[PDB]
Amino acid sequence: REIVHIQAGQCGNQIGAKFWEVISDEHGIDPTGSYHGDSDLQLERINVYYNEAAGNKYVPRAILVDLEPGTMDSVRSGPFGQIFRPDNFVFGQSGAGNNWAKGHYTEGAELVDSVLDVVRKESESCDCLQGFQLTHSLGGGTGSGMGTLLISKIREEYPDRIMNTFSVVPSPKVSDTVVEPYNATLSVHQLVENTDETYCIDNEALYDICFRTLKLTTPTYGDLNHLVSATMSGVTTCLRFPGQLNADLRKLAVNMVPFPRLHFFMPGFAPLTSRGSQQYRALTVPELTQQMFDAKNMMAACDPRHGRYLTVAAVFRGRMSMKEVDEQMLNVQNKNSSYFVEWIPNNVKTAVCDIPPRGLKMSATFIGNSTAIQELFKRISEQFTAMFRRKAFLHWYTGEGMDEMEFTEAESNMNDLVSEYQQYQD
Amino acid sequence: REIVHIQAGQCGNQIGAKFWEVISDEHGIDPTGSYHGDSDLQLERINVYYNEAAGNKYVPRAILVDLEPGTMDSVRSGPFGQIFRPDNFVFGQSGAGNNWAKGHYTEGAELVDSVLDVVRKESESCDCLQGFQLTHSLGGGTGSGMGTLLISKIREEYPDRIMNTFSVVPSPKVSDTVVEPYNATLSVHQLVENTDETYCIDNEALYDICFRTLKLTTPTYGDLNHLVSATMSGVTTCLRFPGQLNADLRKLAVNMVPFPRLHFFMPGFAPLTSRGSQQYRALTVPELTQQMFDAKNMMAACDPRHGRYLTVAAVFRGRMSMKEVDEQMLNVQNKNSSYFVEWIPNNVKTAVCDIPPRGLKMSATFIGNSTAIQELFKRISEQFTAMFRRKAFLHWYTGEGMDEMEFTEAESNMNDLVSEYQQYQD
Amino acid sequence: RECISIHVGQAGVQIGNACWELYCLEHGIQPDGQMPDSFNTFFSETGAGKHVPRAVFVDLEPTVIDEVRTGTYRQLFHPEQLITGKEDAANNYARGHYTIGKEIIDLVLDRIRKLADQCTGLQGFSVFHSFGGGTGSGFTSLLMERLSVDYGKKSKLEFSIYPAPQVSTAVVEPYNSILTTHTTLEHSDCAFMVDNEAIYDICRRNLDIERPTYTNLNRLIGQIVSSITASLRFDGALNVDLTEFQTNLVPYPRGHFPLATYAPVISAEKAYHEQLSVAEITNACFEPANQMVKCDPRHGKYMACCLLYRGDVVPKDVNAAIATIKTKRTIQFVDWCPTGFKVGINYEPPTVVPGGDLAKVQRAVCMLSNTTAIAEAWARLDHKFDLMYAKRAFVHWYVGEGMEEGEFSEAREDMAALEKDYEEVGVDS
Amino acid sequence: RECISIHVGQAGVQIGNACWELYCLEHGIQPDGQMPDSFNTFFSETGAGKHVPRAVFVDLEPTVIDEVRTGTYRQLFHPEQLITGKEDAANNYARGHYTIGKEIIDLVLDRIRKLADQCTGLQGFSVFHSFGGGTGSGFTSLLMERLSVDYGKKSKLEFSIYPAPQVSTAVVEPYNSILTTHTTLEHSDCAFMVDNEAIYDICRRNLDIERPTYTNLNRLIGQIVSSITASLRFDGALNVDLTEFQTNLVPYPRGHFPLATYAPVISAEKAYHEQLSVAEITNACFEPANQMVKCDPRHGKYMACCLLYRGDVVPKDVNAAIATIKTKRTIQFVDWCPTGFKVGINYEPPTVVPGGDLAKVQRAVCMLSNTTAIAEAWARLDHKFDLMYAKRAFVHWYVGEGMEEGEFSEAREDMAALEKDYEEVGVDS
Amino acid sequence: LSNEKKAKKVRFYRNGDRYFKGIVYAVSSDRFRSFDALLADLTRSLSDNINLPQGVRYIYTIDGSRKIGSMDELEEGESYVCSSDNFFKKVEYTK
Ligand SMILES: Nc1nc2c(ncn2[C@@H]2O[C@H](COP(=O)(O)OP(=O)(O)OP(=O)(O)O)[C@@H](O)[C@H]2O)c(=O)[nH]1
Ligand SMILES: Nc1nc2c(ncn2[C@@H]2O[C@H](COP(=O)(O)OP(=O)(O)OP(=O)(O)O)[C@@H](O)[C@H]2O)c(=O)[nH]1
Ligand SMILES: Nc1nc2c(ncn2[C@@H]2O[C@H](COP(=O)(O)OP(=O)(O)O)[C@@H](O)[C@H]2O)c(=O)[nH]1
Ligand SMILES: Nc1nc2c(ncn2[C@@H]2O[C@H](COP(=O)(O)OP(=O)(O)O)[C@@H](O)[C@H]2O)c(=O)[nH]1
Repeated sequence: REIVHIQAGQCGNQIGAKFWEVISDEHGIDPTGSYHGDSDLQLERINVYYNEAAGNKYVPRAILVDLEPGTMDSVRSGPFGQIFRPDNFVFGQSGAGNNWAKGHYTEGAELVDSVLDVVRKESESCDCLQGFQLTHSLGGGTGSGMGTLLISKIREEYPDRIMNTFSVVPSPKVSDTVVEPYNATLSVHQLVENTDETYCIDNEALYDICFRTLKLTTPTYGDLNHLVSATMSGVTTCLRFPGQLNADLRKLAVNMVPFPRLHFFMPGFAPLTSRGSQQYRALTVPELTQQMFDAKNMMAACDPRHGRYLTVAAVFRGRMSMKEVDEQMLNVQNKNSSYFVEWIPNNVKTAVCDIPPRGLKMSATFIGNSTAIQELFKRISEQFTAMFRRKAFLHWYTGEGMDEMEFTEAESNMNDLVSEYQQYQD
Repeated sequence: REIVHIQAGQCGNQIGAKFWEVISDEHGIDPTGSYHGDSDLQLERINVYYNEAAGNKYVPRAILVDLEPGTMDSVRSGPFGQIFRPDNFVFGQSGAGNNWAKGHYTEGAELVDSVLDVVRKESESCDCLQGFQLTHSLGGGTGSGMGTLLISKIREEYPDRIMNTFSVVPSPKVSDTVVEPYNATLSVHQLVENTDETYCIDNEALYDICFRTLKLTTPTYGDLNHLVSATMSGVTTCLRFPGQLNADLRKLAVNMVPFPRLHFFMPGFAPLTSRGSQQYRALTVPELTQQMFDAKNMMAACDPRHGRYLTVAAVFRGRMSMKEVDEQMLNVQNKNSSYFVEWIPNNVKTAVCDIPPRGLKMSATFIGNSTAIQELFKRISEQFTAMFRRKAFLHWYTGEGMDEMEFTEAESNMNDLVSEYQQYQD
Repeated sequence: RECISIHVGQAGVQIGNACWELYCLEHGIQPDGQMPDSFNTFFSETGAGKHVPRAVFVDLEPTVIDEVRTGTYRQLFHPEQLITGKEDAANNYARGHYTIGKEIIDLVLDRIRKLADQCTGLQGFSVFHSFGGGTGSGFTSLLMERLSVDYGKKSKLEFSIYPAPQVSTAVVEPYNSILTTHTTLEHSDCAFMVDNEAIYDICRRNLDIERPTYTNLNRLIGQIVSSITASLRFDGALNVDLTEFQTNLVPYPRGHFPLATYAPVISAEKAYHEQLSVAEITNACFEPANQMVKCDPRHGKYMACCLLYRGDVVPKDVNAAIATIKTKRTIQFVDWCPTGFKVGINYEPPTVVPGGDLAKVQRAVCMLSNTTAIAEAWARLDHKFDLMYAKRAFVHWYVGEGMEEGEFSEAREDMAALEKDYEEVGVDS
Repeated sequence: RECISIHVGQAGVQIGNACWELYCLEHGIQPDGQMPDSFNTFFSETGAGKHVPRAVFVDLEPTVIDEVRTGTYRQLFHPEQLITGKEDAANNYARGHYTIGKEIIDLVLDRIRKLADQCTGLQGFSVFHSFGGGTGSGFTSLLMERLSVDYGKKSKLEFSIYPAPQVSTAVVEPYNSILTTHTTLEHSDCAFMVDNEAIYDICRRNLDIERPTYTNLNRLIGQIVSSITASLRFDGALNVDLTEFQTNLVPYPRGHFPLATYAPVISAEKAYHEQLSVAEITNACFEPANQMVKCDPRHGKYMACCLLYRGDVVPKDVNAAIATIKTKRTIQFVDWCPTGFKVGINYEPPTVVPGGDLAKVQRAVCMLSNTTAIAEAWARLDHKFDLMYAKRAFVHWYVGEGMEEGEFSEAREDMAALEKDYEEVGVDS
Repeated sequence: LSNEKKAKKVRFYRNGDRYFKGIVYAVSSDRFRSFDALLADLTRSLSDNINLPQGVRYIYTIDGSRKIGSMDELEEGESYVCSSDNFFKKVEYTK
């Protein structure tokens, strides 16, 4: 099987560097080097993310889409930056304006064809394609607009292969932009109707989870990114490993989406202990479920405790008892019968790889489909209206060839999306 | 079986360091080290006080509650201070004011939830829980107030598991504080109605017993503490050892409490001879009962000779004849028929471990439930009224959100408690 | 990628020489042009040794541009790029815009079309002018004017030094500033503003010196500006393009004018004192005594701030220091704006003049923003105008220079709707 | 955890320089700020290599704060933290509180809000003033005043140097002290008192020297004070927080004023004599000739004492030395108070000036307490007032300074109920 | 015998939580000069980002019918709700 990553925008891009920083080491691939793999198993399934050309050069099969040179020229001028074949860099030296409209209708719409071109060169690579990974932020141009287009096109070209989306939904407390809800509401819209698996991460849900669950005092972006990339590795790549009970994107999809919206999840990693001290090793297993299922530790902003779950997928990856795994999951399902929805006898989807995260003994990625994420699109949707009402920075959109009915559309859509999700919380 | 110690306040804390200083050696556990145990028996039952994580790191399962950093930061910065998992330290950097009200209603009430949290993490450790050990002083904030709360909550969470309380009731002659009877009367109140086994120690009953029963001329606190910790080791931990006739918290409880008040005891150690010289070894056994049952040597302030007993528990721990033990106890019960209450044919509860205190040949902890302790709550209760009458330092309580009926309550309650206890002395 | 710059008016040129100084100073390029892409968005690698500037200089009296071609830096620019009109400056808009200023414009443009070509996919022109002058108000007015048409497809961020609230110089100043605002308004992208007087306060209160030479205020803007282009167009952990600004900074087409602010302003001689915390500098940003503008947040609700940091800064430190702020409320942000905080993180710490009077910390915050506050500053400057116009005062000086009762009265009405604009976009929910 | 300090009035500043001296002296921090948490509750680690002061200095004449920025220690504080009002001091409350003193307060506060922020969960402000002064009585009056509102949620222990019983200085003194008492009364937590004259006795009778420079009395309080904050906020066998005080020390809301006392006051040159016993020093505490206050326990029943010990002390030694006392009866403690003995044990012994005149023992007792005794001291100081007010004496000096017949007469009535208060809470059962 | 009436004990709840049993706070004239000051401390104690946007901007009645502007409206052993912008959801606050 296979997949083809997609680094839309700067963020989605910045993260690319971290997702690939990791993944590679979790596959023994040095900058341009080959497979130094401490083992021999980190190779029989690599294909999922690379391509064979030389014999020591397995190049990441991702796409780097962005209308701001400097960015990709920071990712390509640093560490692992020199492993991507230049063909991968689909830049847009234009003005990468922070407008969803500027990267979806006017500026991005041009650079698109020169992207799809490659997304096809990579898809028609070889063997059988599974789906595409998509990273980006719903709070900018090259991210929400142009990346949200990249998919609307992808999903017309292969409505068969899957589409996981890793979105950095606009953090609450403080937004890293001003129109944010504009660029956001507009991209979520496109999401709820193309990709079929979305993993929403919040820069501040991370800080928290990174400053209190990792006594880490100076959580640089690199970190946040790093933590995130840690989860997306547990998801995909991982399951493309052996296991007593293994799954793969689809299983994950076909066990997690009760209703076609596409629904968004909230990823959570397992061993998340501070370096030295904490290295408690309390990782027998009840310790991992202890972790994963708590409020804090959910990369999302919202707290599960604020709304039932529809599905859950503990994708563990480290030798354990299909008994102490299958078992724990249960008590968990009974101690919290309250929030776990009922019309699904077994919400949880236990998954079990074998080999764990390179240096760790036992981990377990969590992919939750809780109704709690209602209380986020609400947020976003609110911010919109409060500012849409006055058409705040709307001239930067319309003046870019947009529509007063376009914004209406998205909000509503994504706004209805909130509605539905409640239809199950009850 | 198991238990989870609780170091409430500074005192209760300071003592923690001594109770664990000891106990560990009585279980071969070096600072962070493991079981160096001279034997193999000091391990089959440790669980009662530790937890398995590494394989050399059996960490004490206690709680360190205090609103004054410096304290726990003296216990954690000294000797065995680096054995407690940091998670154990439930500090309250607030102003640990010397007000019962400041650590029970206003300041402590906040830090409570972050405590109960852990008291549950430790309780739900493993196997089966027996009860919790509680150390503190009834003459301060973090001690009487906040610690007296910790239990009122504990006893709502597991009205099944037991609750031994080690209280440092306000010594007579001189009070190491001023409101003392305020912080005290208020905590005894909470005690008579939650914990079901209390061992009251008096800093001056110790001095005495430590300056004349140990020619010790400079009895530092460390000492007093050390002596106390010596008794609480004979009690618990001890009985969690084999024995011709062994008991355990409950036996101790179910043989010592005739009436539900909870009743408070007065612990007494056996071989209490000065170092060099005195090392008379007159410890055949009549020498231990000689000891234990005399006035002086009762960690309490009051003197047994001033009031009958309801129950007694000579918890011996050193190879002896179930005959010379069971026998002695008798004469003792007949030479003093006067004070030993009659409606209990056999007041005494002979208990007999096997292995003795590490370096000693034969010892025997004494846990007396004498009616004499009436003449102490009297004391306390007096001090209250004499100062309550004028509302002395009451503004420091009320001004902290208290009630003029709260103080009334406690005194009465604890005051009635004096009454009852006399109902048997007669 | 790049951003040309047109320093217009003696002042815009003095400030220019300054901002231009700080540059090489933190790029290791001696005044001789030679250093021993990255920063190519402001310097062209002409010949095979040098670093010819990436801007131009426009003054109608030679005096001031002359001094540049005397003092080291003399070697820095191309003899060509420093435009002059031996003729007359005239502290009057009209003459500088219409009559005289006209003659030069062509030539001027030519360079910003000759320098705009040589490059590689540029982003815009950082314009430097002094609102209340002759060559600075007027001229530019039509320079920016002729740009908005020749390159509507770019960024037009004009960095202005608008009229000291009480310490103005020219007698007419307002005439010249109500006129540079109305003519440039419909042409700029984002107009940065640095108040000459309100900067003195900083030199008195936050650095201590009653001896502030113009050469200092220049070192200052010369700093805040370095935080804009220089370092930003320079790689970092959270890059921010020029476009980025106008996008994240202007809510509405009016060439909106944010305010420049810097965090660490502390005098050398203090240079040893234990440095300030990430929290303190952040907080210093919300103090109306450190903002290079006499527009004290007397009520003006912020509506978007671009916190450009530089030096050793942990993103969490920011995505926290800002969080704390977002909840101070007494800092009230506009309604229609949930979050208006563009966090720009650079790497290389600031770079203070070897021995001027700037502390020299290892981290700074050049936060700029649009604040409903200027509702004031514009007001107070508009009123000025009327008083004089109300009597025609120095009107005969413009009329006789190819202007009319129109341009004045019709540029007054102009700003009028700038007093209503900056009022409506705020104060209301 | 910490406790800021505001030394107000020349005196409060002289005493300040002193108490501030003893500090570094026993913390190995040379006058250069550098030493080669613990004590962080009084010193901020500005980085960095230095320490600086965790306090401020407020005088309306420069003279006295000036001298600090001359003599080594010059390096210790921040040039900023030493507030001055070049204007006029005026040995009159009114002027210092109202009229003049007002102008500075804001600024003053700013530091105790700027220094109060920088820290980590503080506990309060140890205030240092000289009751009968202009800048010391008045000013503070409103400083503590503005504190009780801005941080009602903390400790306000003001360390005063109230009027020598017969050896006063200012002619008005009482006017200034009946006024600092009434205005601060409803704002302080615990007011420590050290009598200037009654300290001389100690210098004559318990140290022998008819040459006591102010610089000495300061070394003394500079000692007793070190026993309060310094060492106490410092780990020990029986720690005592600041809150602890007010709690274990004030029976009633009146900002009650205990008295400071020290045990080992013996002159160097005696320095070799065999040291005193734990029992002797303890006993010395109940002698009305060693208490830094002319309030000889002429009848005043103690109602709470905080025996702060430091050095090598066995808790039993104390919990015995005190027992012996509790039964001396001639030391009669209040009725409504069973036990009123807060035993505070520290480790590190005292630290005497290298070569002043203080013995230098290996253990001391800084016992402070509330004694029905001050019923006197207040009385004798109140009476004073009347005599003059009875004739208006220097009244025109205040009136003409924004005060009225009100503030005087109405602050007299104030203390009146302080003569009844300190009477009722005792003498009766 | 001076005149006094101590502080006021209230149970503060954050609008839209139906989970957190609010936090108890004391209020008086010596602690908080006004509602703004109380709200300032409330932001710190109730500080969140799920139920309360900016933590705590206003205090409403147990039902949310009217928001309190003066401390004089706070009665002992009372129940209050924290608001900022969000609307009242009427939950089992005291139930
Ligand atoms: N910050 C700063 N402000 C300056 C400087 N030089 C002048 N100014 C200010 O800018 C205005 C002066 O403009 P002028 O120098 O009179 O004129 P000009 O804009 O150069 O053009 P002409 O009127 O034709 O000479 C006044 O408000 C000055 O305070 C400078 O070097 N730095
Ligand atoms: N112990 C001690 N007492 C002092 C010292 N300096 C002054 N005093 C006493 O404090 C009072 C003097 O206050 P002043 O110096 O007149 O005034 P001030 O309080 O500094 O403020 P102003 O009147 O405005 O100058 C007198 O009672 C002095 O005996 C000192 O260094 N140590
Ligand atoms: N986790 C994370 N978030 C990022 C990174 N970079 C930008 N963001 C977030 O992305 C949003 C801004 O969008 P941006 O990526 O600049 O948009 P674009 O570059 O125009 O497509 C803000 O909410 C940032 O917090 C990153 O490297 N990691
Ligand atoms: N045996 C004993 N008593 C102590 C110790 N520390 C304080 N005490 C006693 O505890 C009382 C004071 O309460 P304290 O522990 O300071 O209260 P808290 O710290 O505010 O909770 C006094 O009666 C002391 O004699 C100690 O280490 N051992």
